[PDB]
Amino acid sequence: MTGITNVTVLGTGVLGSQIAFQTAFHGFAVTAYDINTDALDAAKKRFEGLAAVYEKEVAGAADGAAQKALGGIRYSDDLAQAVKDADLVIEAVPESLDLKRDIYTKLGELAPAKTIFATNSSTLLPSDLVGYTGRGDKFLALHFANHVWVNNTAEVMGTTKTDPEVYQQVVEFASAIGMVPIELKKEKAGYVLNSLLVPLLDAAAELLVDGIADPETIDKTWRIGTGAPKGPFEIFDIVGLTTAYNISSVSGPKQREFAAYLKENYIDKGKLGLATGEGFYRY
Amino acid sequence: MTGITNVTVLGTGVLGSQIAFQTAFHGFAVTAYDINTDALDAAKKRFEGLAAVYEKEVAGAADGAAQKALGGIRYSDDLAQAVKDADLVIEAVPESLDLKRDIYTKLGELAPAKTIFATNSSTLLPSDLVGYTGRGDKFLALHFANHVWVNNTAEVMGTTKTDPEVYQQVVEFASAIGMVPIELKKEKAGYVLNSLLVPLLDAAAELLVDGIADPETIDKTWRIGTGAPKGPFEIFDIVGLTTAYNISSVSGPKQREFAAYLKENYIDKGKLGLATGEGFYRY
Ligand SMILES: NC(=O)c1ccc[n+]([C@@H]2O[C@H](COP(=O)([O-])OP(=O)(O)OC[C@H]3O[C@@H](n4cnc5c(N)ncnc54)[C@H](O)[C@@H]3O)[C@@H](O)[C@H]2O)c1
Ligand SMILES: NC(=O)c1ccc[n+]([C@@H]2O[C@H](COP(=O)([O-])OP(=O)(O)OC[C@H]3O[C@@H](n4cnc5c(N)ncnc54)[C@H](O)[C@@H]3O)[C@@H](O)[C@H]2O)c1
Repeated sequence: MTGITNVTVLGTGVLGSQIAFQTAFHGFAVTAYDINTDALDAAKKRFEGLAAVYEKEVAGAADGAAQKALGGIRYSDDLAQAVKDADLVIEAVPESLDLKRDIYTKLGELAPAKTIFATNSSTLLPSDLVGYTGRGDKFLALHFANHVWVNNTAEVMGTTKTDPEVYQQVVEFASAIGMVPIELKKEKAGYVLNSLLVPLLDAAAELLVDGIADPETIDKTWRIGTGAPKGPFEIFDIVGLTTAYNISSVSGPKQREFAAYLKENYIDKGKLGLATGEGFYRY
Repeated sequence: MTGITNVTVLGTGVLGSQIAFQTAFHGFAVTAYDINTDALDAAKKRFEGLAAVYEKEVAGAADGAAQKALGGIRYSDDLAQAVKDADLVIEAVPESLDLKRDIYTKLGELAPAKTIFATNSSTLLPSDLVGYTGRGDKFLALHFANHVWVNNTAEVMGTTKTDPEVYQQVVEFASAIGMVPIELKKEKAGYVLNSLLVPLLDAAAELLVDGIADPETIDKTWRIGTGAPKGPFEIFDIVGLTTAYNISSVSGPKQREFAAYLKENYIDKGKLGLATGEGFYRY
């Protein structure tokens, strides 16, 4: 047949760069798109960093293989040229409705008929975007996790409009780039992982904010009770407290009470979690 | 000082027997109370079984130590005699409000002033029972997990009335019988562990019932995403599907929809989980 060969990634931020690099590392012809030459310069820095991480952390990356993947990546700040022969476009632009709306409007026009579109969006449903694409049969979500080389799940989630054959092609692509395809059958805000994790972290937050128990007690209870390696608060530190704060602040009232607790006790003290070396725990 | 030495366990069922045995194994003077001689005969069978499990599974139980703990246990079907010199009474009678109400009414009268009372209740708050005890300062919850020798958490949870010194004595007792004391500061339905686990299992159930993803997909997502050894549905099988059914049937509407799903697809087919060798998974 034909299969996916040319992949364009829109956006070269934290996830955009990991997606493009993982994809290049697995032999696909990757184009990295971003808005201007300065953004593309930064993208190149991220790729060089990722090549270094892979050579130390990823099977098969040693002895120049990651550096070769680095060298094969194409850079473009011209959307029309970036997607001109694209089999797959993975959209990883900022989590902005209007910004994504603008992109898919243009993308739908500029991209050849064959091109499959996939959003990496965490908070926007593909149904919120499918309209702006102009090709609902070729639109779906392909959702990655930060540090794709280790957290290698790829959540595949389409709309009722998505073409079954497109879906399966994206599933095969995901396996081809070393991911574990997590196949959703219907749209769900938060996909699978976030749908499972948020309720756990919310329950932990509630226990803390209502003064039922301290973080350490809550965590050891979870590790002993389920055999899990890390408790909810260790997980908060990994997620990053700034991130947890933002998410909780736009959630229910109990979670908003947690946000204030984070803001007062951690964020305002510079204790942001694993990143700064200290959050609920000191590292 | 004095400390806890004489412990009476009320009820010799699944948890009553494990509590009494773990306590006897750690050198305390244990009396096992139950309603009649036939119940006490069954209790003795459970203890003999537990001694066997310990000798294979528990450090220090080999070479007759567990058999010696077995031999030291006293049996009583006379409540007054059973608690006559009790320092601690652990209540593990059926999860029946009126049945527990009846017990604490009598217990409060028959037990010497020194006696601390602790309920192992999963669904009834100590505040729902504290009134019937007559000694609110000496009443609190000490909540164990099935298979106490491996899941060795002991959740300690009192009322506003509970005496701080009693609480700490129960904490020390818990450590003395080889448990990890999980100290709650305020009453909370479900203590810590259940408070964390139910929301996770509910979210998994919702994903299943609404047809978002299958059990296997949901489980691998959790294991990969959090590094957990077992996913929600593996956990359901361990909990037991009959149990999950009962709990879900008296929960919210989404959970009740899950109960029906369990009833139709698993319970009615004899697939009850780990116990029967097959639930969501085949073992
Ligand atoms: N950050 C995460 O952990 C995470 C997890 C899962 C999914 N995602 C999703 O990925 C996307 C965000 O990516 P990120 O946060 O990893 O990187 P980022 O948000 O830090 O970077 C955004 C990229 O898009 C570029 N960009 C900015 N404006 C643009 C525009 N107008 N047109 C095209 N590109 C533009 C930015 O310059 C940058 O290259 C969102 O859909 C987000 O929901 C992020
Ligand atoms: N089963 C669990 O996994 C679990 C977990 C945590 C806490 N608990 C709690 O422990 C108690 C239930 O114990 P279990 O389910 O492990 O054993 P069980 O319920 O199978 O056995 C109940 C024991 O109480 C006895 N009993 C019956 N009527 C009595 C009465 N009228 N007066 C005194 N004793 C009576 C029964 O004969 C038996 O000895 C409840 O408080 C329950 O919430 C159970």
